[PDB]
Amino acid sequence: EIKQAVTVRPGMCGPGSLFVGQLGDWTWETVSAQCDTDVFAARDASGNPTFLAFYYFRVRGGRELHPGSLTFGDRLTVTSGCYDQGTESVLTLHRIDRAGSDDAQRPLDLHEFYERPRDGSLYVENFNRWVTRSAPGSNEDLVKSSPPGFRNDGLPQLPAAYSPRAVYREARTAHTFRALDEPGFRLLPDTVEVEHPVDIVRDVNGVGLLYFASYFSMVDKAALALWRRLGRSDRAFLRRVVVDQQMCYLGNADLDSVLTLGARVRVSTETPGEELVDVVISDRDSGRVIAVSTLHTQ
Amino acid sequence: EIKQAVTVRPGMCGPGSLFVGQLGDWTWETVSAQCDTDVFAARDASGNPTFLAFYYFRVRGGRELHPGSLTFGDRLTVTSGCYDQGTESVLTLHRIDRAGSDDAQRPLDLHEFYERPRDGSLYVENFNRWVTRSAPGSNEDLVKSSPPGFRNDGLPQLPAAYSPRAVYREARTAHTFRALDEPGFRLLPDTVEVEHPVDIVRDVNGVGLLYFASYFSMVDKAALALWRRLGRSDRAFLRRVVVDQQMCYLGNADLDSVLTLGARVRVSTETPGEELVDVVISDRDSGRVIAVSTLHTQ
Ligand SMILES: [Cl-]
Ligand SMILES: [Cl-]
Repeated sequence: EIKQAVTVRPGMCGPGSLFVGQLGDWTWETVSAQCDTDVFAARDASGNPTFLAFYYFRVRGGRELHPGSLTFGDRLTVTSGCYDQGTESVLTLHRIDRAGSDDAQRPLDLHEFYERPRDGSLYVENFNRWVTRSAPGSNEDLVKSSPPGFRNDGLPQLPAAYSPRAVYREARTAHTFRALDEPGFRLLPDTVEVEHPVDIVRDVNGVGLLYFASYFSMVDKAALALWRRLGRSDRAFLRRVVVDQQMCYLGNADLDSVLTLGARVRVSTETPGEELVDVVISDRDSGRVIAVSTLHTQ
Repeated sequence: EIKQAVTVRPGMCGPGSLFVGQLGDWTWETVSAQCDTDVFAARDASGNPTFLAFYYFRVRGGRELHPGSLTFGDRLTVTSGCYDQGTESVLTLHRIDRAGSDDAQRPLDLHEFYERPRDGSLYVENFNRWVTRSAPGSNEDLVKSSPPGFRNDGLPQLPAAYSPRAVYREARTAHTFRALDEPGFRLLPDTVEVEHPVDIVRDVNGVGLLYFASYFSMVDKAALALWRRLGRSDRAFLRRVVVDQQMCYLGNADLDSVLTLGARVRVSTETPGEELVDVVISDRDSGRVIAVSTLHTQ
């Protein structure tokens, strides 16, 4: 496992997608270190660039520590490592604690991540799958790969129960990561449906796909539209606390697409100001759901 | 001076502002290392957070190497160091070469940066000034500072001719970094003027100011509007080569501002497809020009 001391920089915090962007770069580094392949320059046998695409992404914090807690110069301890998911994919976990936290030097513990998460630590799960394009300049119909050098044989095992697959399968079906039958919540009747042309000035990565962190900005763009429709103020929006968020990346899209962003919310009937917001990103033209996200806020 | 081996990551390339975002984080690190102060957590004697704000920013490359050249997994060598600009500000330079480039291990050379820049290296100049807010939650009327611990006494001297001040003074007056009387260019008659409400989902940093790299996205948003008005295609826009770009940050803005982005272009009468594009960002409500940028493209 990889432990690092991190002081929070402008390029990894704030109300945008910079933190999630840093998290994914750490993911690519941690896999490179544990899987004997340079993930950044990865190509298949043929010479085709192969990308370790984000597929399932979770960030879980709490009141004591969440992404909105991080400010310039915060001292953090980050512990990272991969878990075996076979030859075509890999799960990467990252734990973040405030430096000099009680027990901050803890090693990665699957039981802690999946069943006993502590208020005051941030837990990150990135389930990634190697992909290539099926055709130059197309971002649709990407094809599963495994770069020749990729080695999952050194990695620790994950037990069947902690499988990200069961998690994301259920989310693609239900369009939420939190079952509608969860007790202690009531749906609100206002929803929103926003058109979003791909933003080529902002949304595009260095290999001409939609950048994984842009999905989090698109999701927040929908949350904002629904926030506003509820009457609420730009100001209180920036005060929103996100204690948990899950994202499934079902597809990418060509750079001329017009996407649709739909959002709904359930309000706690147990705690005031606790809310579960569901966002679905569709590419209506290809009949594809390309993303689903649930956000647990306060 | 600080030399690093860098492999290009998703979080520092592409047609957005991720490269400039990485450049500024390197700036804050390099000053922290050469000036005996933790720039990330900097505060004045009073306890007030003090920010090493970007004020003048230049990225100069060329055909052989420019920001659009960088792709995932590119091996680079980066050399960084600061130069004395007194007690309230500091100039940071970064040179970027392809790793195993001829002479890539070169030390920083002011003569090379300012008068003999080589095709095949990227030269970055960041002139930064320490500032604090004048009032909580206000992004206007920021006030000059120097964190108690800041030390410029170890740093190398810059000769009067290489002064970023003369450069940026002239740009605030002329609204371009390339004098209108430059021979070998003809102005085009199409210009554009776009309204841009501050984007709170994207544009905001972890201390609630407009993030310095967002200015580059706002500038590109104006370049795009003018690009399109010239008839041109989203596709050719992504093929634009930027061989040089300068930015002056005259102010910040409150998070409810509606900004105006104006753009014009001069076409080479010496080379086809060589163009100089000028963008001015105004906050009409406060009567303030907050940014000016010139881009030399191909
Ligand atoms: Cl990406
Ligand atoms: Cl900033």
